[PDB]
Amino acid sequence: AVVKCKPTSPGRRHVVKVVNPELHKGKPFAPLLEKNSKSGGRNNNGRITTRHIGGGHKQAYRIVDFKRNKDGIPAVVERLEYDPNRSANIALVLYKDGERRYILAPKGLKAGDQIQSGVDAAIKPGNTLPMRNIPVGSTVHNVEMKPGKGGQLARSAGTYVQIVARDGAYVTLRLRSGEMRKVEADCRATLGEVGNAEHMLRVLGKAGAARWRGVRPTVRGTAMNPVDHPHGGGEGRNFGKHPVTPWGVQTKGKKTRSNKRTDKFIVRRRS
Amino acid sequence: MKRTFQPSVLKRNRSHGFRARMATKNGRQVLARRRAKGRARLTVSK
Amino acid sequence: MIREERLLKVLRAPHVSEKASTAMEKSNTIVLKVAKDATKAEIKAAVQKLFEVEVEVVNTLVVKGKVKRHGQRIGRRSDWKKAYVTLKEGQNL
RNA sequence: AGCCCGCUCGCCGGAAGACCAAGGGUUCCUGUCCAACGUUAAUCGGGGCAGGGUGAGUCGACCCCUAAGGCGAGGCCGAAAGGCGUAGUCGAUGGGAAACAGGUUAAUAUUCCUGUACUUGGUGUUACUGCGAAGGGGGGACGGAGAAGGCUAUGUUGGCCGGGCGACGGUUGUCCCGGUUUAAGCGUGUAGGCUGGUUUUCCAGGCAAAUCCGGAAAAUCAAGGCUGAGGCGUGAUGACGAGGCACUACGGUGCUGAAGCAACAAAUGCCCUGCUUCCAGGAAAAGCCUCUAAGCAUCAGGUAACAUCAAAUCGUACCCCAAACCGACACAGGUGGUCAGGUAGAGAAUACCAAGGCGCUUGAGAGAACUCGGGUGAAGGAACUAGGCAAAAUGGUGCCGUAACUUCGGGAGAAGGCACGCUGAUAUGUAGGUGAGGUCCCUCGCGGAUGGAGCUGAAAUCAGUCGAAGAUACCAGCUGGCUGCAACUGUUUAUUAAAAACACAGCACUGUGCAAACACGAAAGUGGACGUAUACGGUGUGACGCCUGCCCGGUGCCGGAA
RNA sequence: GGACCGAACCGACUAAUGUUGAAAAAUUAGCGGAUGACUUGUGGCUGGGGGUGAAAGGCCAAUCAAACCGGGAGAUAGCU
Ligand SMILES: [K+]
Ligand SMILES: [K+]
Ligand SMILES: [K+]
Ligand SMILES: [K+]
Ligand SMILES: [K+]
Ligand SMILES: [K+]
Ligand SMILES: [K+]
Ligand SMILES: [K+]
Ligand SMILES: [K+]
Ligand SMILES: [K+]
Ligand SMILES: [K+]
Ligand SMILES: [K+]
Ligand SMILES: [K+]
Ligand SMILES: [K+]
Ligand SMILES: [K+]
Ligand SMILES: [K+]
Ligand SMILES: [K+]
Ligand SMILES: [K+]
Ligand SMILES: [K+]
Ligand SMILES: [K+]
Ligand SMILES: [K+]
Ligand SMILES: [K+]
Ligand SMILES: [K+]
Ligand SMILES: [Mg+2]
Ligand SMILES: [Mg+2]
Ligand SMILES: [Mg+2]
Ligand SMILES: [Mg+2]
Ligand SMILES: [Mg+2]
Ligand SMILES: [Mg+2]
Ligand SMILES: [Mg+2]
Ligand SMILES: [Mg+2]
Ligand SMILES: [Mg+2]
Ligand SMILES: [Mg+2]
Ligand SMILES: [Mg+2]
Ligand SMILES: [Mg+2]
Ligand SMILES: [Mg+2]
Ligand SMILES: [Mg+2]
Ligand SMILES: [Mg+2]
Ligand SMILES: [Mg+2]
Ligand SMILES: [Mg+2]
Ligand SMILES: [Mg+2]
Ligand SMILES: [Mg+2]
Ligand SMILES: [Mg+2]
Ligand SMILES: [Mg+2]
Ligand SMILES: [Mg+2]
Ligand SMILES: [Mg+2]
Ligand SMILES: [Mg+2]
Ligand SMILES: [Mg+2]
Ligand SMILES: [Mg+2]
Ligand SMILES: [Mg+2]
Ligand SMILES: [Mg+2]
Ligand SMILES: [Mg+2]
Ligand SMILES: [Mg+2]
Ligand SMILES: [Mg+2]
Ligand SMILES: [Mg+2]
Ligand SMILES: [Mg+2]
Ligand SMILES: [Mg+2]
Ligand SMILES: [Mg+2]
Ligand SMILES: [Mg+2]
Ligand SMILES: [Mg+2]
Ligand SMILES: [Mg+2]
Ligand SMILES: [Mg+2]
Ligand SMILES: [Mg+2]
Ligand SMILES: [Mg+2]
Ligand SMILES: [Mg+2]
Ligand SMILES: [Mg+2]
Ligand SMILES: [Mg+2]
Ligand SMILES: [Mg+2]
Ligand SMILES: [Mg+2]
Ligand SMILES: [Mg+2]
Ligand SMILES: [Mg+2]
Ligand SMILES: [Mg+2]
Ligand SMILES: [Mg+2]
Ligand SMILES: [Mg+2]
Ligand SMILES: [Mg+2]
Ligand SMILES: [Mg+2]
Ligand SMILES: [Mg+2]
Ligand SMILES: [Mg+2]
Ligand SMILES: [Mg+2]
Ligand SMILES: [Mg+2]
Repeated sequence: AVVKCKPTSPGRRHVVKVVNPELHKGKPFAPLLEKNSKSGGRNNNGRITTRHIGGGHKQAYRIVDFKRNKDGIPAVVERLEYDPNRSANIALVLYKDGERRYILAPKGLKAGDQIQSGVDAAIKPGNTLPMRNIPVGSTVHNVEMKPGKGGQLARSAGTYVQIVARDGAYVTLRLRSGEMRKVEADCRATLGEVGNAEHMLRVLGKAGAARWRGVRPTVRGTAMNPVDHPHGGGEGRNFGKHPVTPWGVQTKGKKTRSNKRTDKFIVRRRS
Repeated sequence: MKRTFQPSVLKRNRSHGFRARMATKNGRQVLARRRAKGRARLTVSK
Repeated sequence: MIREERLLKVLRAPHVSEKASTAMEKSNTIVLKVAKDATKAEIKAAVQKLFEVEVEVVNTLVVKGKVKRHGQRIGRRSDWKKAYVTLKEGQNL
């Protein structure tokens, strides 16, 4: 449910929260947790290589099963959980043999639902099958790009892919970007859309709320001195150059894709 | 007012101590220069 | 067993002072200067062998030497180990 | 004058007191000296010289364990130097056994002594006996906010004990002064918190195995277990103890020793790593518990009791809101953590005090101008000035009352008004809080219910009363109107600029299909991200409201290709 | 609750003083924030055309439109 906060203070006036009462209020499932310490966007040279990253809340990593390779064995959804590491919610599932795993929570999935993976699985949300065994036209998520590698496409809240065509060893997918993409038919996918579609209706409302998520402020190039950025300089507000990145590449329309290796798999670019 | 020198023996030894100097070829060159000059004290090491 | 060769090197001198004197006639404790690297176990063994007395316990401390000038010529005196040796009651030295 | 002793005075007291870590290193204590040092003198000193002083199984380090991070056998990469990184190995600011009270030195003390404890390990017995890991599972193990209830530290008063009976009017009493302290440990398992328990059978899970954990299904029983402040008992026929007595080497030693209770108030401490709630979703590894594998088989090993031995080494003085550390100085500066009494007070503000510590290492006079820091001011009241700069003023609590405008929250403490001390009565102390004895019950205990002595105790009204003045001191909003800019809280030119600048939530364009774009890097790699287009990067704009017009010639970008 | 008033704590808006200072940036009286985009201890990482920067060319040991130290080095100086 989307909830607007009352304006009892200026920082609260524009806040819009996504309140989901179904999410587990307790602590996560300890065996599937790992530590995940922060980078500040610094690499192993200790240099900032991605700007605007730093601080925010400490977060434990939940081991999520993207492979969904435990075939033939039914699992029941124990509960839905908040996962700080991604936009989707996750579901703790219990296999009949006693194994517990986390999965991306599909739209509609609730505690008590039955899921299964493998070729003989039913066509129901949360079920994972090779796309060979999924009807053309189906909506899927958590789509593999290479057989056995684990889902890479359509994992973010509310996202999904459409299987538009099957032609031989390959299926054609329409991605959320609009891109038409070929993928091996042996690649697994999970039926349904990723849950938590209301994620995009959130309004942070204040500067501080971006800081909690480990985002540091962006300084405009035009606010800097020439020595710092191509846009820097001027007495008053001046510009008078084509917009570029801090490193001088045009940043309004110039295409940067350059991968001849994977060009063959792209049926049609997003635009 | 807070001045620039805020002593920590641990930090001193880790930054400038004998073993820090021996760790790299440039550090070893420092020691060679200091021996050649005939310093009574090669490093901050106590 | 600690070699007698070793035991003969560890005790260096009796330590004379008001505190040492009071320790002797109040707590039956003798104060020794001992080798810097002497352990409590060695000190005990040495006193029992060389002074022929029963030792209850040894306490030890390292005294840091002072800096002393000698006609505008500075030098640091050696650190030395002091031992408070508590003798069993009835023993005398 | 400055040292010592004494009497008085003043100052700090959430510190100008007491203590830790750090940093320093003998500055500590005693004797001695006063050349130099000390902003003066110095008999004094953190100065000179000599001697002394630091005592640990339990405090800390070392040690076991890991975080960020470092190094890194092989390895991958690189003209060389080297870079990165696997197995590993280091790395605390975090996890991991155990001691308290009293006494004592000129100078150490949870270290010495006295009393009373506790922990871990090695041996040897004795009894019983499936032990065994580099592997599995559990645990360790974790956020913010909020509110309570139960407590204690602690305080106050009474009682009790000892002492006093007053330089000046009164003071044998409803009077005055002082004391009324006692630990860890051990036993008890409470307020309260959490959790169903037990026994079978079966099983695609936990890299193999498992009796362990996980899963499934019955049966059976419902109170079993776990945790837990404090209290009470013991520890303690002890210790301590106001004083008194005997000696003084007038520093202080020796001997003895009363009472040692209760009520009430009460933390920011404890129960509480709890409970409730929220989203931003809150280390690791070992110790510890448990499971088996290979292996070992009346052995080793395990468990329990008893005995015995061991527990090394290094630190330990002294300074820390500083004359000993960082500031060239005995420098209005800076410096993390702990403790925190009384009266008034909401309070860790503030005033005055306590414990405790100090009077700031030049003094003596004088009482001009002028400068600094303050006090008061006739009449006027912003006329001052760039400008009300500075000053003056406002200032509390309760109740009444409060406009435009508004995003319906605000604006608002708008504005403005009234009351306010003390005494008495209601009521020899009220409403409330606390709660004893008794009584009865009981699954007889730290139990339940009633009971309500004693203790504590607002607020109000009425009547009186003193002053010029009762929020009397310290403390403690000036208010209102029009308007530019920026929505807002934030950020910034350490050291002349705090802003209208930066950021910001929000908006848009654009790139990016994952070995992503992009960035650091001759590279390997790494960040982006253990993310995946509801995502990520770049760029501009800058809440919100109403909106965002025309131009593609120029420059760029995108696309086409004959 | 980047809510309000207000100590600690963090800042630094005004004025006076000080300017061979008590101080190479402070003192005194007022002032802003004070549950947060807060503040602070310990340790760690980023290195010089490089870092880091809620962006002031700010900061990188009292030094910054290119740190410091040593070297090329007695640079060169139609200038004093
Ligand atoms: K999430
Ligand atoms: K910006
Ligand atoms: K510009
Ligand atoms: K820069
Ligand atoms: K500009
Ligand atoms: K400018
Ligand atoms: K005196
Ligand atoms: K004098
Ligand atoms: K050691
Ligand atoms: K204890
Ligand atoms: K000590
Ligand atoms: K001092
Ligand atoms: K005069
Ligand atoms: K006020
Ligand atoms: K204004
Ligand atoms: K505007
Ligand atoms: K400002
Ligand atoms: K700025
Ligand atoms: K044009
Ligand atoms: K054009
Ligand atoms: K630090
Ligand atoms: K440079
Ligand atoms: K420097
Ligand atoms: Mg960014
Ligand atoms: Mg932005
Ligand atoms: Mg600028
Ligand atoms: Mg440029
Ligand atoms: Mg202009
Ligand atoms: Mg122009
Ligand atoms: Mg360019
Ligand atoms: Mg001892
Ligand atoms: Mg010792
Ligand atoms: Mg020597
Ligand atoms: Mg004087
Ligand atoms: Mg007080
Ligand atoms: Mg030290
Ligand atoms: Mg000396
Ligand atoms: Mg002294
Ligand atoms: Mg003199
Ligand atoms: Mg001296
Ligand atoms: Mg210890
Ligand atoms: Mg390496
Ligand atoms: Mg190698
Ligand atoms: Mg280690
Ligand atoms: Mg530590
Ligand atoms: Mg002392
Ligand atoms: Mg908490
Ligand atoms: Mg009490
Ligand atoms: Mg508090
Ligand atoms: Mg001490
Ligand atoms: Mg002085
Ligand atoms: Mg000072
Ligand atoms: Mg501070
Ligand atoms: Mg005060
Ligand atoms: Mg006092
Ligand atoms: Mg005068
Ligand atoms: Mg006046
Ligand atoms: Mg006047
Ligand atoms: Mg007048
Ligand atoms: Mg007037
Ligand atoms: Mg005028
Ligand atoms: Mg005029
Ligand atoms: Mg003013
Ligand atoms: Mg004033
Ligand atoms: Mg009470
Ligand atoms: Mg105007
Ligand atoms: Mg603003
Ligand atoms: Mg502001
Ligand atoms: Mg400035
Ligand atoms: Mg300023
Ligand atoms: Mg702008
Ligand atoms: Mg606030
Ligand atoms: Mg600042
Ligand atoms: Mg001030
Ligand atoms: Mg405030
Ligand atoms: Mg400029
Ligand atoms: Mg500087
Ligand atoms: Mg240059
Ligand atoms: Mg040359
Ligand atoms: Mg020259």
